[PDB]
Amino acid sequence: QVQLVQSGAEVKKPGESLKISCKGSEYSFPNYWIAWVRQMPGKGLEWMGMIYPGDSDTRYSPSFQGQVNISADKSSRTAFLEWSSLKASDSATYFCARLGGQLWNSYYYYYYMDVWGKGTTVTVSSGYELTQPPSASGTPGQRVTISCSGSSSNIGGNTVNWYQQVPGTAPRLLIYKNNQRPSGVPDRFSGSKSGTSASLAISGLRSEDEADYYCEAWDGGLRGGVFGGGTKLTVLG
Repeated sequence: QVQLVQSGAEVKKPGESLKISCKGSEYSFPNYWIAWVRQMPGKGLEWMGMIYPGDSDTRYSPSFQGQVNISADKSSRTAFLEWSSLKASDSATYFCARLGGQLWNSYYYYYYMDVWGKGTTVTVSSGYELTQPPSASGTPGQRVTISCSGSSSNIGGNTVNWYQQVPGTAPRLLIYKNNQRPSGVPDRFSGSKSGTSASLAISGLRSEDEADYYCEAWDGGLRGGVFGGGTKLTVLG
């Protein structure tokens, strides 16, 4: 099975350099974009940038460009994220993720992150987002909708994806291209988009649905993905 293998946890002091890695296995490594995503402790997902390993084409979020370096070694099927000088504020979990669209297949290309690495935690110490409600809750069976509000440059002109993240684990693609479900995602999950807003509906909650949910869309002005702040879903009981 396809996987992205990330390097182990790091504990560093402010000022030190660090390079972390993400090795792609069981697919054609040169032919898919790989994204890096930051999650500060207790916070949401942030798009850092992405690289196309075939030619090392790198596209950064303006929030991260000049602060980190993304690179790739085709021969070892590995992508990297590197800092020359860490700050305490760099403490976070870093995920790599494959963009699952097939660029060569002749169909219009949509951005979505289909396979995620397990994350690498980095602890450094010396001793714009889409709008989502921060929480949702219901008893088992409760119909719950989670909203995502954006603007013309993202949701208005681009497709929306949804990711589910159970604490301590990697996000999982739930809905892509507004309303399409990957195999394995149950039919109680559905997505819709209208104007500059999008919605994830859970027709009736199950206990295993307790998780954080993130919407995401490409922003044409920023030339990268933008995540919503996340909705923590509690199932009451």
